[PDB]
Amino acid sequence: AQGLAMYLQENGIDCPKCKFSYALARGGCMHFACTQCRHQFCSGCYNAFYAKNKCPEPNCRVKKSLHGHHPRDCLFYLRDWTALRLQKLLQDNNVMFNTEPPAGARAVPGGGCRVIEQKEVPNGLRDEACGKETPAGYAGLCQAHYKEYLVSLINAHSLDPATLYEVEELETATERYLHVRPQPLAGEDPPAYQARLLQKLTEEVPLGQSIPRRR
Amino acid sequence: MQIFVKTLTGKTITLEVEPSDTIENVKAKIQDKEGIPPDQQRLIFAGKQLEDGRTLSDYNIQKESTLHLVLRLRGG
Ligand SMILES: [Zn+2]
Ligand SMILES: [Zn+2]
Ligand SMILES: [Zn+2]
Ligand SMILES: [Zn+2]
Repeated sequence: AQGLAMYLQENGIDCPKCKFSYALARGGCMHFACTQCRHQFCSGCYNAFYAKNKCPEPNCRVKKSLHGHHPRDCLFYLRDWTALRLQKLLQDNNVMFNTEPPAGARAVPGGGCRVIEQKEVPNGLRDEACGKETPAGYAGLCQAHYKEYLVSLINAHSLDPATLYEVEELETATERYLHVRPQPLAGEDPPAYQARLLQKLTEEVPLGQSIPRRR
Repeated sequence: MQIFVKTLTGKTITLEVEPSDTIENVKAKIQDKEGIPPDQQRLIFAGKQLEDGRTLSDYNIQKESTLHLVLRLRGG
């Protein structure tokens, strides 16, 4: 139950540029801006957010937008997975996770998800429970927040989402990070082609460098 | 700001956007996450066909809005 209590409690967030420490207020998007040095970064992977036409990386296909470049294990990508497949990554690696609410849990005022958000109310902000529908087996969280929780475990244990990619996802990933559209070489059958891509991806493209890990 | 894109299959993805993002930019993000070329993408919002040169704010597309993705098919 250790993993969930940590996700639920109030978390820190640190600017990767100036290192000022904050308390994370949930409810906004993944784009953060430091109030101390104005640096823009992703809460999921701590990589920078560039203004349009400011990105230094070459062969950038989204150069004309505000964007950052996120690694394959950032929440930016993993939030699109089903809860089932995120659970699989954890199960394949023998990481326990919660499916039921905490032991002696306290009831939530209205209904729905217990995750406290700083919400936008008329003429300001207000702390309040998520309140979205909580499916059975989602530990008392809503769909999106439950996935966030599973992703925190996945990141903490340095698990590679690529072990679960279908060949199409490998090709999409190869093109994103190596800028080449891959294809089967002659004589290569589909199982060999898939395995080749998973191996080339593993060894050339590391998981998030700035995602905090456990030991 | 976050928005959703769903296909008729029911598969839904979440994109990070700003209101100033062009429709072209949004197709480029879908390509990044899904591998689908922009030339094969048709996006619809509230029944309106979204045109490449316009922005999300042109169509009054707010936070948490859902766009619909339909693939395009062209003859040889
Ligand atoms: Zn800072
Ligand atoms: Zn990120
Ligand atoms: Zn870039
Ligand atoms: Zn929630």
